[PDB]
Amino acid sequence: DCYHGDGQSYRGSFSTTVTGRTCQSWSSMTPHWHQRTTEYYPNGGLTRNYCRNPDAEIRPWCYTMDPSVRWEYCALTQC
Ligand SMILES: O=C(O)c1ccc2c(c1)CCNC2
Ligand SMILES: [Cl-]
Ligand SMILES: [Cl-]
Repeated sequence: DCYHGDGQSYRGSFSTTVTGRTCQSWSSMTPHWHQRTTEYYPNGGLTRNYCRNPDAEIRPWCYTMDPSVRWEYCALTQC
């Protein structure tokens, strides 16, 4: 799947970064503590560890399960 524009409306299930890393679940503060949660982004579709763009980034992204890599853009292409 691909995203349109900045991907703020992307609701797919892709969960892999541009370096092949697995996205961290949005509801998790582990390994990375953060504030991109449904509490603060109720319209963001912050579901499981799905690639999302809740904060008007240029493209969908996620926190990563690698403790040494906080966040990355997802390996999704623009439509
Ligand atoms: O972890 C953070 O403080 C943080 C800050 C800014 C941005 C992200 C994460 C994700 C991408 N959008 C900008
Ligand atoms: Cl989209
Ligand atoms: Cl920001």
